[PDB]
Amino acid sequence: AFTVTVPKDLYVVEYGSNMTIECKFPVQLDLAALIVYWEMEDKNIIQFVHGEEDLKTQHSSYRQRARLLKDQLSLGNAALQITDVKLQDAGVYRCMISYGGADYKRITVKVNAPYAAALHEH
Amino acid sequence: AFTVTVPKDLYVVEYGSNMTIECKFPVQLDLAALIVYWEMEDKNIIQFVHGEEDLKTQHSSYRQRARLLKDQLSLGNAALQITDVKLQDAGVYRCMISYGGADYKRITVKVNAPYAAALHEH
Repeated sequence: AFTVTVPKDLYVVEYGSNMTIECKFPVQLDLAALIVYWEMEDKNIIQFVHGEEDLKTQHSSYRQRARLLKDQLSLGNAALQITDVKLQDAGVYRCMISYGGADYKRITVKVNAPYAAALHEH
Repeated sequence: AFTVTVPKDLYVVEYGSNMTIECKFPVQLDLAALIVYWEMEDKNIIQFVHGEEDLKTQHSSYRQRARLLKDQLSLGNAALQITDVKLQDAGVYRCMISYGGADYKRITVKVNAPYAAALHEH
């Protein structure tokens, strides 16, 4: 059965940093058979369908900050890079991968920030 | 955990008939959070992403014959209707559903046909 794995399911990062969170899936890669869908608490981050990124329902809090590392896909690695991490990025992410089957995993992200930074986003 | 279920995982149909095969997923439905991806033995049938059907990598053997019944989605039912069933439609279908998680199921389809009909497609 198709299984998605997460070697690391807890990330603790500082606000303003860049972070790359990863889900592994078994793989030469056939982009025509692949869907990668990253989401966090009902906010869509990445929809990648047959080699094309669809931003149509990406949540505005992630606009211009979220990237799927496409070169990693050929390694069986769905790697989501978030730049300039916000307080609002803390939470549980789900990677939903379809590739001859479908599975998902949950990744917890914590963001540390001083009071003034958390107040910026309050 | 998000689970996709198949009440019926074996369909036996006659060539030239219409058949509707179904996968259930737990659900008001948020089309913005949903992906339905139907495939059969490396042939893409349906990709339905945030309420829009993407035919870009649909396999040519299913062109004009495959429909996702959208009204069933609000019931937690991914229903794939194949019209004018061909011999080539026999095989194992996978429904890969992403909706706050992701899961899949396998459905076996057998197609009965007389010799002349199988010869048409040989």
